[PDB]
Amino acid sequence: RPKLSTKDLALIKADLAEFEARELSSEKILKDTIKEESWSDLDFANDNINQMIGTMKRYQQEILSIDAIKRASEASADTEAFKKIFKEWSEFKIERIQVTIDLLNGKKDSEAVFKKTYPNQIIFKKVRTNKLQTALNNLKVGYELLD
Repeated sequence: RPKLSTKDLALIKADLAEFEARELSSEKILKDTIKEESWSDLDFANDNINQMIGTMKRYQQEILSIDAIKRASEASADTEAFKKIFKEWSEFKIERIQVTIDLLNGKKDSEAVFKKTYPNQIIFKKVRTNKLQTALNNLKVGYELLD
């Protein structure tokens, strides 16, 4: 009978926090690079952003690969629904950083894909994050999303 153990809840909560912190660092590097600060040329941006994408992807996969996350469809309603929404939330947040660094390298393929895949980016952001909060809440993980 697959259930989210206490350890699993702890790992989720720890991982979310680290994942949002990486989101926050990408943001600073991205702003400094758009603004063209002297320390922040495009090699600097690419080296650091690439690191943060991979770190972000690890947290995402650590979470996605908790046994009751993998077998979410045979677990409580609240658990399944957490899986689905954190997958869409985490994906968008990562791809959005990928696109922005792409753009700063004058690549446009991923923005085109991005707009096609997220037709309504603001409603999509507001919405996936609102339902992530509520799914967390329901799973009794006292984590307040930075947004």
